[PDB]
Amino acid sequence: MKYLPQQDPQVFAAIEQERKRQHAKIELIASENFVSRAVMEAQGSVLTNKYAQGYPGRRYYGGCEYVDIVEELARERAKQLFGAEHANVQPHSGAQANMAVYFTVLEHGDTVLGMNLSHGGHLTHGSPVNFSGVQYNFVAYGVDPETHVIDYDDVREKARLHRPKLIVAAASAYPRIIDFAKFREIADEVGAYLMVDMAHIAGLVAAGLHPNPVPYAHFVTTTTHKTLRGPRGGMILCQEQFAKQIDKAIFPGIQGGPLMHVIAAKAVAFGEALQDDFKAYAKRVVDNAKRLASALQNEGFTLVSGGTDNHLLLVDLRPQQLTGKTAEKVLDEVGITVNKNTIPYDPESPFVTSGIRIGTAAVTTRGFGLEEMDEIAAIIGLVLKNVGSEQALEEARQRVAALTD
Amino acid sequence: MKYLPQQDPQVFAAIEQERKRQHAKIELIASENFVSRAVMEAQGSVLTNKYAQGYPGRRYYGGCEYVDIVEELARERAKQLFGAEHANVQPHSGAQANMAVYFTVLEHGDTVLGMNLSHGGHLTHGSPVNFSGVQYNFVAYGVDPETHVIDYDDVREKARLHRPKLIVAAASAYPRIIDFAKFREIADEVGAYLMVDMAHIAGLVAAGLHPNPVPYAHFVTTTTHKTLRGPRGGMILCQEQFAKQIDKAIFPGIQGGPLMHVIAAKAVAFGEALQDDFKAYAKRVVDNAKRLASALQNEGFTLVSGGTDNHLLLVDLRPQQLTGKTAEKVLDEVGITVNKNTIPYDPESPFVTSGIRIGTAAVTTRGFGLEEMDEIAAIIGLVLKNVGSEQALEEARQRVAALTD
Repeated sequence: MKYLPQQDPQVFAAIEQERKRQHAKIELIASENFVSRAVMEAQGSVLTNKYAQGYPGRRYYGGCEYVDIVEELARERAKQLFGAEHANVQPHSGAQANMAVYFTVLEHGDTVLGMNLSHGGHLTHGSPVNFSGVQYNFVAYGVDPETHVIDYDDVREKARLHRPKLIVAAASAYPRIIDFAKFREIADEVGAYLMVDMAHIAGLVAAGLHPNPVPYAHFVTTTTHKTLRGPRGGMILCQEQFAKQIDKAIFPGIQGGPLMHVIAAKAVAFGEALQDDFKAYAKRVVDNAKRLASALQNEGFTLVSGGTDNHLLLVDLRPQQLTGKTAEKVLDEVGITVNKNTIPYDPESPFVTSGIRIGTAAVTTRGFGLEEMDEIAAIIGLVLKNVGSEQALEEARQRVAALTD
Repeated sequence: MKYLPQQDPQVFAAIEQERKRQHAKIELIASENFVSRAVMEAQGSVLTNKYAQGYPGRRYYGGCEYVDIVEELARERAKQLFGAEHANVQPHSGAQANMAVYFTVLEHGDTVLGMNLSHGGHLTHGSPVNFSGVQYNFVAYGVDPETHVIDYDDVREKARLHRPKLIVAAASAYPRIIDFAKFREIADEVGAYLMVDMAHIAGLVAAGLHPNPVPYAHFVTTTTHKTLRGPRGGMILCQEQFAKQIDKAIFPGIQGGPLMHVIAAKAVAFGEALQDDFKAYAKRVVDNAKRLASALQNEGFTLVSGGTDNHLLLVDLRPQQLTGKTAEKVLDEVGITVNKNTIPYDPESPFVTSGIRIGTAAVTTRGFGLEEMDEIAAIIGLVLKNVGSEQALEEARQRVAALTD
């Protein structure tokens, strides 16, 4: 940076602290990643100056010829990536992408069936303190109490009982592959739309490492950050038959001016995801997660579902008589960033929890491989088995520093 | 830029086109501005990498110590700027800032009273194709047919008839000062909350050039772009008694993760607005708008309300037998960017209109003064009085180029 250090010392010092923090810590938050310098440059561009309400070639302001090229680049690259008939790259966030789909097909008070929030469903999939649970009548399907895999018979029974207008599949804390074909079969039986929120797994889908929901779902929503490794924002994919209605939901329905600089950053991230090396990256993400799961099991930890098919894993800490909250706090002390996370059938509140959620996308981006996975598992074992030993925590601190340099 | 040109030639070329466009054109879109290099640097920072759901010191992810400093800088600088008891700097946009206020105090189907959209009210103030008009029962107050000033007796009568839970004041195309004391007096008479959407006038309020709605309104919403000259985003100000509820509406109510890099950019823009030279800038904005209004009247144009108290003016093109659509198109041909805009009691549809909206914030930022105002008015006169003369349009084109260099 050149101008910020002089203009705003206070903001610059805090940003610099954050930059140094990102390098020093082992980032295991499953939704986090590190974007390229190209992505950041696009977000730091003059495109923030441009009002471009509407859509490419159908804008409500003149002078949009060049931001149109940008938005179309993002939409066409998204369509290449996922095989979608239509893309909307304007959602400000995952929240707004979901909001717009609901706005498209639901009336106030309609019934929606989503994944149980305590079993891995997202806040925007019916939390009673979120617009989703306030605006619509959400019902939940669950995972098997033993396997922690989505119980597809439960999805079906809930769908047949409650007759939802819309079924939502996908999750913020589900470590196994989701069967979209089965979700669509159930949707079809009850005459519901199917929405897939692939936010967490979108980069894996792009790399052919998770089945693609696009052929099975009426609407696919996603964040552009997470495994897709793009800027913070949302996106909607859908078949051509819903394109006009989806675009109208985003604008003039729920948003106004899009963030054209962020959309530029989306296009860049999509360009990166189209490359062969992104495919290799995403495979390393999944390989690393499997290795980390296996290594944690070697340390004596129990994992929700017994492992992972994707980028993320959930440690069930009940055997260690630890809460997620305690584990999160002590790992923070040694420079490992995780989050407490409810496990299926958690006896604890969501503010305490019996689990921690871990993902490999961010460490993989930094170049961590299988050997680093073994060491991270070993450090987690050292810490969680010795929560009262400051000597053990200091050894952990040094081993973390050795990994990040 | 260093990395984008190599990584993504297609995106870079389009951004470069847009950068050159911004320099070459005379930008008179009333909602547009040019942010500083410091603001853009903050938006192009590593802060995009950080999930920070929740609030400073009350986050749902570890490692937020430094983004907390950033968010608090933004909130405290906002409170200094506007004298507000509480600020929420997380809204993704003006749309979301408004959405969250509605979510805070309204139930589905509640009555809201806002400014007539055709008289200057915004889309999010009750458009039947926007979430506002779909979710709530919007009624409208109007401006006087002669003066084009808000008819405060009409605000009162509509409020007493319809008994709204909430009254909205402020506009996207109102060229006069709004009387917030009178809005609050009417709100009080009927037991309604008062929301002021100061998006357009926020920089003028910050500079003491427009009366401050904060002392009169329960909630004040704004965009951070426009006259405030910040990054694209939203903000909510309110008294301490609504702080907890407003924060809960933004999250977990209507959003998820905030854009921490944009919030950094907000802090920077607020730092700039606190400086003496921003006050001088904002006065030049208003001076330039008054000069431009006067110069346009000298050219024979009729202005809605007979002039302006702020950054913006509306040309009533009926005397010239031109639509806003025709005027917008022909001005585009010579490199002047305006938008068609409905005028009060417009006989034309909002897709055609009888007006153009013009603001001085962007040209003022580029250093345009009173002499430049006279010349812009002279060029507009030359073009609009000679719509069928390619020779006149070419002379206009050359005079525009002379202004931008």
